[PDB]
Amino acid sequence: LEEPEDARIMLSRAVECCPTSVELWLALARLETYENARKVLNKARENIPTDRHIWITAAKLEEANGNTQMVEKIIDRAITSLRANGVEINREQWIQDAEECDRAGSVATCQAVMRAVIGIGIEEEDRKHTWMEDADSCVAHNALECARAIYAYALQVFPSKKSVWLRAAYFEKNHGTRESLEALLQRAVAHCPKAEVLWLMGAKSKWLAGDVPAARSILALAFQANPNSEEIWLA
Amino acid sequence: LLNQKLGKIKTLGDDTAAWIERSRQLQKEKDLAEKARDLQGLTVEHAIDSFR
Repeated sequence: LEEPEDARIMLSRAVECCPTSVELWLALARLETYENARKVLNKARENIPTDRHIWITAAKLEEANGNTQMVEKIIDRAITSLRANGVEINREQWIQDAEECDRAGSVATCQAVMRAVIGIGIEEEDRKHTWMEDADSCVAHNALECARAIYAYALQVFPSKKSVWLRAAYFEKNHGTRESLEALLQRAVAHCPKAEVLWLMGAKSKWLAGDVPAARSILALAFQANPNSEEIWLA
Repeated sequence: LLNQKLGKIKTLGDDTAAWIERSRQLQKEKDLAEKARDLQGLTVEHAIDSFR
């Protein structure tokens, strides 16, 4: 009703008598005062404690009014709540939080939450292939943060299949990132040079970009050492 | 007639922030407060002698 300040004051006066009100706590989190926003989050903690959704609200607040260090600290606190409070991490909640932190806030906390949900909560047997598919689907709904989370979940562990790295490089090309394609090629070549997806894919991306001299330089780089068969020579 | 009856009752069913102060005072106030006879005349459609 026509007044955000009066609304905040009324919500503070009501929440003093309404502890279990997630919507009221979230409204108070938007009080348009960073220090007072942190104070309101601390009061909500002193209110009905952060069990399931107030953790997500605090993560979003850290995404907006804060940096990545405090965001990661809050993510670790939520992971502690993921076992002490007795509430496992849900894939839909992680995807919704990533989308909200990409649309409104910074993508750093979205990526941190995606990493915390792909490492803890969603990990079944040595593969994280389902995690890779979920992160690709989130990349179809969010920014490149989901693709970066997929890369963190896959490339950091021993890459059993370089095709995930090739798909990430193709997505980076769809994002117009050639230096990121080179970095992914370097990571995959030093982790799994057992196919034509590390150096050959980068050489093809350079030869399909539009810079003929840069394509020739990339071909020279990939054919001098030649970490493949004579296919690099044909290219 | 109903309109005559429904006129003498105010239909308020002043400010905003001091109203929230009023609400705070009301919260303080409520916190302090917390601290065989019925069958006479009935007719029977039967002869009295008919009852053994």
